[PDB]
Amino acid sequence: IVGGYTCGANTVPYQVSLNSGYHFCGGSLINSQWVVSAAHCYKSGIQVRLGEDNINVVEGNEQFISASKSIVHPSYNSETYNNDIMLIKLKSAASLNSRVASISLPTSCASAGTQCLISGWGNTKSSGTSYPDVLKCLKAPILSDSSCKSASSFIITSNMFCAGYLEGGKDACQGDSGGPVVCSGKLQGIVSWGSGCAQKNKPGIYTKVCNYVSWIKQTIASN
Ligand SMILES: N=C(N)c1ccc(C[C@@H]2CCCC[C@@H](Cc3ccc(C(=N)N)cc3)C2=O)cc1
Ligand SMILES: [Ca+2]
Repeated sequence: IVGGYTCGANTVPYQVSLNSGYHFCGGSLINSQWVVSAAHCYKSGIQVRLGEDNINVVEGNEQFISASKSIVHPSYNSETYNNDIMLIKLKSAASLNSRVASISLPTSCASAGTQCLISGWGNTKSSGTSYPDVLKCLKAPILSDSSCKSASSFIITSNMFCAGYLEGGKDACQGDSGGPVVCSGKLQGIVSWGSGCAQKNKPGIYTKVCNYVSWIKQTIASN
């Protein structure tokens, strides 16, 4: 997260860190047994880390639980990032508490201008590299598709939205991948892609979760 702020320990209790010996992606807890992340975060050997703030220090509220199954969206395309979404089932149910909590799925989509909270342990620099150890947060509005497309020349689909600031300085970044965009209490986005971070006319691109709620619900019910 570039140009954000330190969230405060466990103030985003649905945020998880996916760990394969090191943090490599974010994710969102959606019930005690399931996490939602980006399909581009797919790999084997995922341990889900819940209740984290400092990912390098055991602070006392963590739960580490291995993934039993990962399900990449049936139509994920790794070239275009269309349908950039994946479910991860936990080997054992998380113990839900004030620091480990699920986030509600949308009942409808969010509209341009709605403010959202984006969070993660990704790079905090627009130039070069610095990785934080504590969770970072950013408030950012959804942008209209038309303004996003004209400003950036990005090719996006109806399954993506843009959020952030066209002037630059505030954005998600590498390492935030797979993490939450929460708007008005609902998980509307997943950190998906972009160009650089916090660059002018290059806003963040997010998977449009409202389009996938039916798939999420049916997949969880059947697995
Ligand atoms: N055409 C595409 N769909 C496309 C373009 C570039 C990339 C690679 C890169 C690098 C590889 C890791 C995935 C992803 C990480 C990322 C996340 C957020 C932001 C941001 N909000 N500024 C930037 C980058 C990315 O966009 C992937 C997909
Ligand atoms: Ca920790």
